[PDB]
Amino acid sequence: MQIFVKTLTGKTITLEVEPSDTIENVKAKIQDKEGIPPDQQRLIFAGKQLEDGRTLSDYNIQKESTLHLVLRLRGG
Amino acid sequence: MQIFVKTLTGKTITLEVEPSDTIENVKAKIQDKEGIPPDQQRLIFAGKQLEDGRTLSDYNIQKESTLHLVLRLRGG
Amino acid sequence: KPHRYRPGTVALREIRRYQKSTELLIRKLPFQRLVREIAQDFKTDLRFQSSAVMALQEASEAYLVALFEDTNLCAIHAKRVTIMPKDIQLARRIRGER
Amino acid sequence: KPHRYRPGTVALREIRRYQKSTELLIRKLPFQRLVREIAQDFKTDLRFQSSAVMALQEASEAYLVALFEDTNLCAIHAKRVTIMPKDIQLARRIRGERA
Amino acid sequence: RAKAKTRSSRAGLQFPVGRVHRLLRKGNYSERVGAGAPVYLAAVLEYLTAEILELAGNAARDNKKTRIIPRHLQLAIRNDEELNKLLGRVTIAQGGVLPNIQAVLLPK
Amino acid sequence: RAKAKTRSSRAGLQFPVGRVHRLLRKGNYSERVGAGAPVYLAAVLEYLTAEILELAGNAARDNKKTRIIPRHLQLAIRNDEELNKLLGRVTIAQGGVLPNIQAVLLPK
Amino acid sequence: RKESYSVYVYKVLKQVHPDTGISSKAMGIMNSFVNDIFERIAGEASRLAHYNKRSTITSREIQTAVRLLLPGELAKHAVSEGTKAVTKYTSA
Amino acid sequence: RKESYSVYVYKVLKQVHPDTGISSKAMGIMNSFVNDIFERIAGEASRLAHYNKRSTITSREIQTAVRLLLPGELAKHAVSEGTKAVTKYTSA
Amino acid sequence: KVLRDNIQGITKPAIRRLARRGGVKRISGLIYEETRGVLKVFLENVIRDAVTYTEHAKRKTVTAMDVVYALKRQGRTLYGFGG
Amino acid sequence: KVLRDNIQGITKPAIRRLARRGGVKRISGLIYEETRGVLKVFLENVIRDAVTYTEHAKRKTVTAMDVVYALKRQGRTLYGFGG
DNA sequence: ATCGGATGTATATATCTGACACGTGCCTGGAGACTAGGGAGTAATCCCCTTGGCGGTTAAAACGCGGGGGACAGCGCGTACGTGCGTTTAAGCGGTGCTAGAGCTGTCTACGACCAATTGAGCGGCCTCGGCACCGGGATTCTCGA
DNA sequence: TCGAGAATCCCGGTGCCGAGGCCGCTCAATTGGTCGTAGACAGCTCTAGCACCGCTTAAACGCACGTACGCGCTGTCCCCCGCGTTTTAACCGCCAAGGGGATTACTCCCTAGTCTCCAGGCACGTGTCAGATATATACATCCGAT
Repeated sequence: MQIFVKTLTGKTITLEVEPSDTIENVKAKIQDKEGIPPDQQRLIFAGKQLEDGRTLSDYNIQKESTLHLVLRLRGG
Repeated sequence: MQIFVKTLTGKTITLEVEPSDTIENVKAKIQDKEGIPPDQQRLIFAGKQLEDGRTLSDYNIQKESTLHLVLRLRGG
Repeated sequence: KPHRYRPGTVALREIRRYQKSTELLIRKLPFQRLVREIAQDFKTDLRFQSSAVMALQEASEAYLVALFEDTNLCAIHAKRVTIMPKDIQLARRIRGER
Repeated sequence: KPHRYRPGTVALREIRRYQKSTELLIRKLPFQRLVREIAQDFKTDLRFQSSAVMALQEASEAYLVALFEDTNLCAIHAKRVTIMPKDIQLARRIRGERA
Repeated sequence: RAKAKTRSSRAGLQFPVGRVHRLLRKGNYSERVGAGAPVYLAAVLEYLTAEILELAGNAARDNKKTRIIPRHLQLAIRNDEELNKLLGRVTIAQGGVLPNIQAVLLPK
Repeated sequence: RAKAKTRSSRAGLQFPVGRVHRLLRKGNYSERVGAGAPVYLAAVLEYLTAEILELAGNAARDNKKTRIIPRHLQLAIRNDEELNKLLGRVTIAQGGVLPNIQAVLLPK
Repeated sequence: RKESYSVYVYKVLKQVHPDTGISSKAMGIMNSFVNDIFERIAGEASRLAHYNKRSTITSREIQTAVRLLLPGELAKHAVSEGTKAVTKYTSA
Repeated sequence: RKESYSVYVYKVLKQVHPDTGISSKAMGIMNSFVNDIFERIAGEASRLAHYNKRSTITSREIQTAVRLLLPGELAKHAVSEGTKAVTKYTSA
Repeated sequence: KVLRDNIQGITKPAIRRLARRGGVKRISGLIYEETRGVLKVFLENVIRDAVTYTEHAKRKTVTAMDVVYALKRQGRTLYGFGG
Repeated sequence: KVLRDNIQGITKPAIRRLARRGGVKRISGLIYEETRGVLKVFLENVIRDAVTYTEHAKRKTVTAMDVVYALKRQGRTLYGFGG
């Protein structure tokens, strides 16, 4: 079960998840392979803002998903 | 009849005048030998401010006089 | 025999009640409608942030409270107990408005 | 056979006369002495340029004239003609000076 | 270079655009000043001074005088209602007050 | 190098001397600013804040409350004579007024 | 070397009233008024420019300051004169 | 990140009344008061600098601005506090 | 989109309960029209300032930081909105 | 040298003339003390501001500009003295 | 004054929900150290200009007195406003939705700052003539006892 | 109603000094280049202001009655005004004198500028108790009746 996380920068990684995994779980996985803090990411799937407490199934994330990621800045 | 005009700069010239000459007449004489405008000079003899309409005798300017001259600036 | 407070007794109670509280006194929707229709004659389209409307209401109520204090002072000066429109005009003159 | 004006006519004549002129109504030397007395409690030695003294006098005259205007308005509002000390206090209290 | 033409001349004004610009720069108002700001401000100042001087001269003419006096200035300013709002907190030296008596004070 | 000690700490103050200095520079008040000016201004602001807060806390305790309310701030400001002079033209949101009834309006 | 607005006030007077005189006190009062209005408008314009996070004072800020400080038809007339002057200046 | 005097006001409140709390509306009002006083004093000091044609604002200008602004007793106490702070800063 | 009267919405009991805060005990019957003429001259002096603040900002929204800065301009300073 | 009791230099005719210019046709006998008191407090305020100005200027002379600034900071701007 | 029903105000108790206070993590703004250089402190100098004193004039202030008008307390009336009630009306609250635009970012072009030279506007000094202040006779105009 | 009488407008004449005009020189406003960056403009996103609906009920409103208060009048007396007479010190002019304001030059030191480092102030989350609300009960006030 692999879904694709497409960032605003045009760099798309290949991420393998589980059907029972959560939105929060994906955030920590990218830190393991890129060192990016989980809280600096804004996941946008199906046009609705994902929430940390929700799983990857509540939004019906089928495989080969184009997951659009927004990156935020701590300070303006 | 020669009297000495001692300026604030410490340079003293030798000026030959007449007993009937005026304070104004001395002012024009220095312009002839130095090119200095008459109105930029403040003549101080015997501690009292000389006036243009007065002569060189009304103040009893004896010969070998230490005439103290003050130079003014057009603008501050 | 029905109960009836003498005139001027309930007025003092209302004075004491409303001089102790801080609640906004004018109805918020009518006030906002009044503000919006007033602004209609300066800019054709306005959006009027809620905090801006709240500030307008607070300022207007404070101004009216002060003006009524001065009107009451004028009324008491005139050896009266009630206020009259000429009391407001005098107060607004000494203050230098009109 | 003494000519006698009714009480009020001379007052109105003085009002019409003194509203036409622009002179100062307070004596210059007493006013300057008052100013120098007032300023003795801030600095021991002050010099008080004559222009400064005149400016102070002009400001005081204008302020007193405006205060008397408001006092007269209060007196007329009280259905009166004479001005009273309580008229001045009400004018200042509304104006924002009587605390 | 060509003969110098004043900014007031090229803007069709009498007030000094250059001097207004210098005053704006040397007033610590902002670190940068737009090019048209001194022109606009000079035009506004000239309009205001012309507006007051017109009424002052009219008052002086009404008073059978050929010079404008602080009294004439005060009369003009306190007779024009739009100027009175501008200068309601301003007292003019040797300006006096307007002749005005409340109606109740008149004889009856 | 040596340990960093803040300007407020070395001046004995609680307000930000550095922030006051930065605001003075970025405020277009003057071209240059002295070293002691931000410290002096921060001290004055701290003293005024303490002066207001003491009265506000006392007024809050008078109403049997452990937190400050705009009503308490209004009461303190309007009850202190000189704070009333500083803030006589300042209106406070949700502050109300002091309880005042003129003695004439009281019943006989 | 003191500098003032006396010459400009005199020119404006000769433009509006072809023959009228100004006493020294009247000229001083005119200069005081000009300085007061200049300071008022410049201060309001600076406050405006700072409120919007801007480092420049432009004709827009001056016009809005004129609108803020000038009551009634005076604001309209001053804005008209200012815009006409600015466009004439930009034309050349 | 926005900037305000909330933390400093809270420290002052803890110093004065250790057992007393305070609300968000009171934070807003206190920030407004601090900003207003800062603006008043800074504007007065800026005016004082220009009147004497000085290009720098120092403790002397701030002190005379405090004297100009604050009323009788508060002006004296604030000048005393500021002088104490200035001497403590310079000495240490 | 068009509002016409909107001034009787400041009802007579709303002018009262504010005159009560001011501290008056008895109110005439013609006070209400005068108090509605006021607060209509007022707040119209505040708009046309708040607008031409929002207009200078090129916004079309009247923020709270316009009602503030229109106050403190009209000679009245409002706290807690707020600068 | 030492000056005292110069507040009486504001004589009764001067106060009457000021009231006449203001437009008062009848004056009570207690007006003069109140007028002297208010004049004294106004003068104290203005002169205190002028003295603190001329003391910040490190001078011993109170120029006209100090009085002008003292009046201007209280809203009573005075034209005709260089301000 | 005195009592007591009736009303409203204030007080003690229980629960209870959300706003306030304390932690944690981080990141930009505050702090440390050295320089260049102009702003301001400081010592002289001159002379404008403010202070003190004096003598004569007289305009203005001070005092006194007669009385007319105005402040002010008194009393009646009738009318306008406060108080209470039943009815109407829309304010207040909740929940949803949408799209207009407030706010933040990336490029880059025009625009204002900055510096060198120059000259023409305006400020300083003089100077002179006419507007203007004062004097006085003049006719007109408002007041007041009839 | 109408003269007596004081105030005021008015119409010449005469002398004075301030506004306006003229001359010069000098300094800052102008012209003309460079150059760094402020914001103009396009793109995009996510808040929130507006618009709608229904439901509950507090607030407004029209009505009716009574009472107290604003007003209008009236009578007292007292006090402020107008006029005359005596006193004084304001005011104008003149003179002596020093002091400190303004200006200039010397210099030194204090602040802006720049880089580098780090820690304290902000965002965030969380938990917990303080004020809010409801409920029952004791107490202070009002006014009608005696």
